[PDB]
Amino acid sequence: HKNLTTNQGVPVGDNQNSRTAGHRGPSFLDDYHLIEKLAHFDRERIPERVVHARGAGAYGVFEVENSMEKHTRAAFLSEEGKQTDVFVRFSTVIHPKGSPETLRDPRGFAVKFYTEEGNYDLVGNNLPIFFIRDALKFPDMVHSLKPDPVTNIQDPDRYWDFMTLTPESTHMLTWLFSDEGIPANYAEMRGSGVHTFRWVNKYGETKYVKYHWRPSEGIRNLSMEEAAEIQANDFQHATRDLYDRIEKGNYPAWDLYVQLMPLSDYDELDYDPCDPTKTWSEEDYPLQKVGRMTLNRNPENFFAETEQAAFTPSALVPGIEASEDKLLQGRLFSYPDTQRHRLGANYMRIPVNCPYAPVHNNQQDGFMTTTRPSGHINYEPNRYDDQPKENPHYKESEPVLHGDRMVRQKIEKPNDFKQAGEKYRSYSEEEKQALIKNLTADLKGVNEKTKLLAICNFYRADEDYGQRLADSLGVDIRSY
Amino acid sequence: HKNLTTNQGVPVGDNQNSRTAGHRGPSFLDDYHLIEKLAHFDRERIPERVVHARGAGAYGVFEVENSMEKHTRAAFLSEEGKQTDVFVRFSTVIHPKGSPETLRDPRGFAVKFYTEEGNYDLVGNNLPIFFIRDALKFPDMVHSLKPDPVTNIQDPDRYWDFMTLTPESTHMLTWLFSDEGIPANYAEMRGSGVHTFRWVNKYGETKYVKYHWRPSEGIRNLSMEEAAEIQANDFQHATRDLYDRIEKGNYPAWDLYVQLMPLSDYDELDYDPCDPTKTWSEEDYPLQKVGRMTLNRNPENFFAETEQAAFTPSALVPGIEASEDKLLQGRLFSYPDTQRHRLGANYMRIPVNCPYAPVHNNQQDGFMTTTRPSGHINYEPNRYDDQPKENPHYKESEPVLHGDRMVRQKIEKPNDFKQAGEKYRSYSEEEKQALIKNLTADLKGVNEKTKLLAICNFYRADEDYGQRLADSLGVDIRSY
Amino acid sequence: HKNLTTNQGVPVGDNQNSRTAGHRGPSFLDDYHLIEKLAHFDRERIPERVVHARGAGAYGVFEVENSMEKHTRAAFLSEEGKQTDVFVRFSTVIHPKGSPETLRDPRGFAVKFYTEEGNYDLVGNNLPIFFIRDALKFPDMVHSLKPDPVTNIQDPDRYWDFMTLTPESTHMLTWLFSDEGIPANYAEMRGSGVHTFRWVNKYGETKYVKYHWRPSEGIRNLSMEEAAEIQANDFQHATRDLYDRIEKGNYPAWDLYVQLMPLSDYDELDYDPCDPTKTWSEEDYPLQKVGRMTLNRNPENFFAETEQAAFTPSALVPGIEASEDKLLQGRLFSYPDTQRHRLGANYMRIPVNCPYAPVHNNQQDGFMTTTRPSGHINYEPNRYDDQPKENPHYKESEPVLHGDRMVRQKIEKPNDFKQAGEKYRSYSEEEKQALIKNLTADLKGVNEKTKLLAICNFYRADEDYGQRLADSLGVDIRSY
Amino acid sequence: HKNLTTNQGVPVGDNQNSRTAGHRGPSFLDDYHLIEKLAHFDRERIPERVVHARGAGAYGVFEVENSMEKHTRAAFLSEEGKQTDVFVRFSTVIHPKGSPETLRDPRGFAVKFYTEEGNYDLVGNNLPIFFIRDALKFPDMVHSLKPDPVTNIQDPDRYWDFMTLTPESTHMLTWLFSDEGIPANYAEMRGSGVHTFRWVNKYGETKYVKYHWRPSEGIRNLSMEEAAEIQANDFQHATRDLYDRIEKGNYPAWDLYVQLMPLSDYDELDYDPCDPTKTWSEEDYPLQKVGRMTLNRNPENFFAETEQAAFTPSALVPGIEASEDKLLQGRLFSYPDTQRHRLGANYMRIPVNCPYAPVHNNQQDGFMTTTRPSGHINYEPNRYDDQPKENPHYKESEPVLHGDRMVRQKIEKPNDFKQAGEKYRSYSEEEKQALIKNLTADLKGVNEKTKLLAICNFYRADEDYGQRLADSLGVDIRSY
Ligand code: HEM
Ligand code: HEM
Ligand SMILES: Oc1ccccc1Cl
Ligand SMILES: Oc1ccccc1Cl
Ligand SMILES: Oc1ccccc1Cl
Ligand SMILES: Oc1ccccc1Cl
Ligand SMILES: [Cl-]
Ligand SMILES: [Cl-]
Ligand SMILES: [Cl-]
Ligand SMILES: [Cl-]
Ligand SMILES: [Cl-]
Ligand SMILES: [Cl-]
Ligand code: NA
Ligand code: NA
Repeated sequence: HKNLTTNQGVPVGDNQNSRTAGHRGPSFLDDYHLIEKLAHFDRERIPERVVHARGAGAYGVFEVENSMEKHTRAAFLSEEGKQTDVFVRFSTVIHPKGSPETLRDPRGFAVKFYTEEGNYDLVGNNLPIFFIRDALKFPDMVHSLKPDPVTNIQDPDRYWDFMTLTPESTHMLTWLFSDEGIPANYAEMRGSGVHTFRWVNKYGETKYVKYHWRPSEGIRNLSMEEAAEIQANDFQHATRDLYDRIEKGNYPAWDLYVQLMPLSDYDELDYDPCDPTKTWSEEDYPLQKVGRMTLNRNPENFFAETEQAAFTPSALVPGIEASEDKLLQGRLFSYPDTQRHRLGANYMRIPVNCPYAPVHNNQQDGFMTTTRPSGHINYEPNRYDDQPKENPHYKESEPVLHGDRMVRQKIEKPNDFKQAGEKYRSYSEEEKQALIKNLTADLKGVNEKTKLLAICNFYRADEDYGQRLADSLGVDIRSY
Repeated sequence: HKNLTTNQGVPVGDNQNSRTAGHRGPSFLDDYHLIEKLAHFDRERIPERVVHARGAGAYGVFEVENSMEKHTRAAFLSEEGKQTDVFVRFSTVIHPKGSPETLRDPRGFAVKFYTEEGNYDLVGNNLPIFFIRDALKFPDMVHSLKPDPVTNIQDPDRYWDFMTLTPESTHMLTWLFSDEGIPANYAEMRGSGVHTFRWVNKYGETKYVKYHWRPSEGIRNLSMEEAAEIQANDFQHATRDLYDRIEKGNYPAWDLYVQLMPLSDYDELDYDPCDPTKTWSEEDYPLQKVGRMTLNRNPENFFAETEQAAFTPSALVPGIEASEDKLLQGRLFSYPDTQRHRLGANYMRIPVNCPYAPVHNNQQDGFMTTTRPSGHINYEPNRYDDQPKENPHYKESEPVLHGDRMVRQKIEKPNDFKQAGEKYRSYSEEEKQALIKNLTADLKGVNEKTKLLAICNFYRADEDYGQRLADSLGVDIRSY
Repeated sequence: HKNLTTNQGVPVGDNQNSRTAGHRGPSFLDDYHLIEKLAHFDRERIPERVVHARGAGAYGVFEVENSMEKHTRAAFLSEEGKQTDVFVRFSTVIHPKGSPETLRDPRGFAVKFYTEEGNYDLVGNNLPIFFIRDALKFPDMVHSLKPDPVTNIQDPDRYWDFMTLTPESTHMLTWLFSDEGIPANYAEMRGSGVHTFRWVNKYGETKYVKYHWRPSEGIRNLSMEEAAEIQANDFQHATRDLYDRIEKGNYPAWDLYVQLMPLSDYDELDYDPCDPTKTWSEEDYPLQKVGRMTLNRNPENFFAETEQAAFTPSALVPGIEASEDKLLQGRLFSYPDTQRHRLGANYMRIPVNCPYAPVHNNQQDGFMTTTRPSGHINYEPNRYDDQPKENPHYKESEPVLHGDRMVRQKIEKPNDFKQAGEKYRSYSEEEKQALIKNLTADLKGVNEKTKLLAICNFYRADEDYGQRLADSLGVDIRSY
Repeated sequence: HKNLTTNQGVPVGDNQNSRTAGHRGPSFLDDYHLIEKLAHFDRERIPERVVHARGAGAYGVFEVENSMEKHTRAAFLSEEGKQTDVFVRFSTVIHPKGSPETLRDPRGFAVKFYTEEGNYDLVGNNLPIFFIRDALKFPDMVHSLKPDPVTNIQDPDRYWDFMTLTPESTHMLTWLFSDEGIPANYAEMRGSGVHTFRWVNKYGETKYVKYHWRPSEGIRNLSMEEAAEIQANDFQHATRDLYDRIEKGNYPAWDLYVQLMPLSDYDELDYDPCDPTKTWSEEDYPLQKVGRMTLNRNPENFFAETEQAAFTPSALVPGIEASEDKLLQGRLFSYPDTQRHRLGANYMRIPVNCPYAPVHNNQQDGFMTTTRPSGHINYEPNRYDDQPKENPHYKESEPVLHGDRMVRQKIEKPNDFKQAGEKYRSYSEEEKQALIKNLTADLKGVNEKTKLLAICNFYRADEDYGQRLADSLGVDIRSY
């Protein structure tokens, strides 16, 4: 048995009635419990994520099967059997908190690994590529996809205008308009690092790496009609499903695979291996098994732990570094930047975001300082041997630059259509039909000129792809 | 033709490519356009409304048919034919911003009247009563209705626990679990002030008043199964419907009626006329027509205008005052309190929130001071005749207090069950069946003890009501 | 020996050099340590207190000498020898952080008592009265005293315009323009609760109380010329003095006295005993010793503990209640209100502000939730006997109301000049000379009309007071 | 004559009394004027600048005498006689907002030019060099100089520990401990761009440039004893002096000079021309006159205009670009980053910060959106010819990179002592004496080892310099 108290720790005599002039009269200003309780209620909400606002989280463990020390000095990957705690958030992308989990969208697949050498965030999506290859375009892309800023309703004519004029998007769209555009839930779902990263071993040798997560539950998708049926009955079925699996002891898991590529392979490929609109052939760069992630614990509080969770691709650990991927480069900045605003300058002190590894540095103050700081020395260099010092054992690599000059210039070999064609051809006939059907429902009402440009882009990917789409949209393209 | 610029007004040479070390190398910190554009994108979002987060807005005009100067000095109501601009936001209640408009919930009905004597906000709902009668209980109620703080899913067992132990809620539930719990859209919908207010005429005479909005489009509701059918295909159908009506010139409208009651009738009744769990008889206190509100203009920008709109029941104008209703009394505080956090200390300067009437006072500064302030004098009293002075012509009334002590104590004659029974008996058989059906779906999974207490509460309202609900739930209540 | 780390817990390899294109080239965006470190530095600052921004804090102990249970049920006062931890902040008032401690001003004297029944804040000043008696005037008074909003320099012509037109200020000014307007430091300084409060014993009997703190070090003040001498060489001498005393083991202390007055004495006094422009006679209502407060510990971190400290007069504990004082009534609201903005919605979780008594309630969420919340139940009433419940043993008293109407109307018996005269006459000749000298230096440049009105006010207090001031200003007052 | 109103535009009937239970009773919650007025008062303050918190601003005009088109395409410099409006803020550095203007510090000298091709900020200081040459060290430096985080008092032992271990500081200190460490006021003061920048002409030819501002009022400085004497009587004398000059029509002015250096001179020098611890010889790179700035208008509102002013070295205009200076590079990021936090995401809409040039881009929303946005298109590329487009005429240069790797590594030729010695020798004997005197007063209490290292650093600058300092400190350095 416990007292209800104010935040001052004074027990509350009456949590039912305001303080009034007699039993029915107007309310008095001297009602500290009322004001305090209303004032806090009034401040419960914080800004949602600018994208991936709808989501769900869970904790678990990652266990190494095959040490990766040949290729990366990353501590968490150093030994067979090595276990690292994780927190994972899954999400949709475009619509706000509260929006349905039955909509078409990439799904987020964000994993925080609590390593001995710091927190490592792998901030992935289910699909292995992206729409654009430079961060400067991200707000444009997002704005085009988001609900129209007048009507508050998402409009195909807006995002198809942007996508058609951004033909590097063609490969991504060829995945997103398969039925994998609507995963059945978060468990029966693929995961992908998307970007090429750099793995650096104990000799300082670098390889390019890509990450893949393979669901123990298998991949399952929803047709447009299956999605609608679920939407009727539950706008939050994926969030429900994840919680319930875990609660009943049916823990979902994913195996982690990598592909590895020598840096030297750049110059021989017909695409840039750091263009995130591209995948790497699994024939030429086979999947290699690393280990397994099992999710086995729901959070105690959704707001404190899932809503306040902060991931960043720039949360890298020794042995794992960014590539030159220009999309990735922008992300390094944008996540902690947005998080400082969404969560506060001290967001890294929120329990879910805290490292297991020790934190010692000379930063200070900021809104909501709760950590009991002490000491006179908040500057380096200083004369005190016991104060925190740099540690050159932990320097990052020094990647070679091939450019002469600071430039704003697209990558060479953009090759916007080829892989999109390859992917189309890899689809079964059923999958090809679903693709075309899903594309047609999206494009049928879009401006004619934009519609034609979309057809042309998919025609450049593959002539059958393009023609089938044109037939299904009733567009005669013979004259071109 | 225009340049794309930075916020510094410098034309942008390249809005496609980040600045890099050659065409494929990593990105440079000296890229002001990239950082500025990503930084602003990163800060687009502000906190959603703590309740009523999902909603839609429109502008229109209110026109007086019958002048009300006999009963209120309110300027906007003073003359036949007098037109006043309005902004209106409609909303659901519980779920966040992106949530479906097909869920059961009261609907918000908030009207901002831009009057010559200031802005008047009539912050209503469709349904004419409320679940509780004291503001101290509002965070409890909301917390019980909101998604469970662990699962992120709304749970009938949680809100039913609260509602059953809060039997003043019995009348509201009797309305909410009719099919009016899911209005077909925002146009075909009732509006209510809910609270009793005080109207004060030029002689200082006071009457109690209640407000009612009657849709020109008629009231139409959705069954559970009709709601699901819509939800399958559109999670923002009401928002769509409102915009589209207005866009095609099919302007929705509502006629404003009041009921007026002498303060001296308090003793003539078996309920407190300022208990917002109660309605007033339309036989005894007939509806009197005031005028008509027509919505005829969509906003230019949803975020700037609808999302940032701020209403408060405390935005009262001379002649229109609060009653002693304890629920209302807390609302007077909570809305501007939450708005200062949600929108900033200067939220009253956001264009939609600005009065048409002049503003002059001695307030200053605050985040985002955009108004070009000037002058040396920011204090009153002062020696300068041309500086703003109080105007005793605009004093409010001095309501009589019947209590002689500061107390926390429930009102006399709570009478929690009677009007609920009256409302039940007023329903057609079809409506009664829908009520029972809707209640049974909601209650069938809740804790047995809580389930029985619900039945007992609705039994106290009306024995048939109760028994029918018990039968439908399979609960044998013979032993009691 | 410790590593310098990022906030992710990764050891920093180089805390000296940014990451660049060769040894002298421009900087790269992929420098997480640089961006994280700069970004936190960039966010160190929070808003300063709107008033009392300059100040210093310390911890200590309060020990009861005479138990007060006859007059108050306050737990911390219940018996002889009982010790309670305190935190105390002293301050100036008007000028910002950084401003000199040698300026004229009241000094703040804020004491936070960490009691077993919750935190009790006695938010005092050195001087025992105030300039105004209604909180509605506080922004005006402050705005008049603060630096001119055009020039950023405090202007006597401004605050004298306000004070002269606000003659209830006459008593306060008669204290503030003695040399006690500049205490020598924070240790050799009076403390005052200022307001009358209500003390309520276990039988529910109420008395009016006033609080007084008497320095073990004695009261010492600075002349204008002694202040100027110190100001030349140290703009933080009081903050220095406090810290150094405590560091040397020379702990400053204050004895707590109260005066106690029956509520029934209201009606026979010639002033309102809850007018905070009034003191009570120490002959008629003698000082009664309660105990002693010793300050013996400097904070570990000035920002975290002294800058983020939050006191409110509404932080009351059972047995100690507000009076009807209209100045106090506004303060009950304004402190937690300003704190929510200055510090965050969760400021009560900042360690210095935390109670020693348990906190359990149903509030949730808010920016920077760091407390690891858990559980499904965040609403009351609920069906769970182990969840926090109200406890009616802790109800507050039910003060009698003498008014029958909601009014805006000055108190009866304002008696603006009498006690000012009494205070003037109580001064030694030396003190009277200092008063006149200090007033003359402040008034000599102000508008002639305002200057006359000031003279007139102090003349109404005492004719010698007024004439001496007029002579010293060279103002001929014969025609009046 | 005007009414006092609420922010709702309702006239205020009584700005003197709170609303109470009779003329002497407690206060009612239903007092919207009181709560609104207090609540805004409670939110007046925003965070101060993390450095240069104390300062003063003024508007004026810059007029070109010699067009610079041969060296830079900058529009504002293109024609003889061309006038551009400016806003200028001057400041100290270390202590907070209310702190004295008599302290030792660099002074800030920040100029915002409202040009036809965007706002150009030249964010200078009076002194022409800086303590450090890499932004990664800035928070360390600042933390060492700032008041101790325990005591809130600045401590020479702290900043001397940092400076001695950071010997690149030796030149800066040799300026700052002359009497120019305390300018007499803001008018009789030097100004400096400090950094080398890049000027780019219409042919794309680049030169290195340095800026210098020469006061029409001449340079005047204060001895330690003259500073103390002013401090006694006025803690804001520079702010006062600026305002009063301008109010009287005695407008202060500065002539703008540049030095220009070919990029190819890098190899011709014994220091890095982009090392901001270095000046360029005026013999070898003579001062060339550009024009004159006159300050002639005080702001209307100190908070709205001077306090909310935002300057950034990254507010560059076509023809004026950053250099590779690593100190400057960090600044490009840190100003807008801090400003977003200090002022809000939309701080560029605060009137003083607004460009005169048109602003058109696809950014949207953010706290306090007051600009009336409209339109459906917030993304580029788009199909609409009339929407804002990039303009390749406004591309920046493509500086050549000499490094082939991403590195963290000090510049070559740091040459930490030489120019410090040159500057010492350039001092008159009087100035040398003042230098030594000022240094000795600062060093005499610091840790002996730190003290010795300081002496050694200044000895390496110049043996006389070092020996004189050692003698004056009573440190025997025979034996080194
Ligand atoms: C330039 C490209 C991109 C930018 C600028 C960007 C930006 C952002 C931002 C600002 C957030 C909000 C972060 C927060 O509030 O914590 C976010 C969330 C997220 N983004 Fe991205 N994003 C980009 C590309 C991608 C890519 C390629 C992926 C996957 C490969 C991705 C996956 C995610 C995920 C999963 C989240 C949610 C993290 C969470 O659940 O808390 N984004 N993004
Ligand atoms: C103690 C009882 C209540 C409290 C404390 C309360 C509190 C609040 C708060 C804090 C908000 C969000 C405001 C904002 O973010 O701007 C809100 C929104 C709202 N409430 Fe209530 N409320 C209560 C009862 C009611 C009642 C009785 C009605 C109708 C009679 C109602 C109708 C609304 C509406 C319509 C909105 C949304 C306004 C809009 O569209 O922007 N509420 N309430
Ligand atoms: O990116 C998306 C998401 C949903 C629908 C269509 C597209 Cl292109
Ligand atoms: O208040 C609500 C809202 C939706 C469903 C049920 C209840 Cl009680
Ligand atoms: O205890 C109960 C329960 C349900 C209906 C009637 C009664 Cl009396
Ligand atoms: O090593 C030192 C120290 C101080 C002065 C001169 C020298 Cl060479
Ligand atoms: Cl650090
Ligand atoms: Cl706030
Ligand atoms: Cl005001
Ligand atoms: Cl609570
Ligand atoms: Cl921010
Ligand atoms: Cl843009
Ligand atoms: Na009429
Ligand atoms: Na006793």
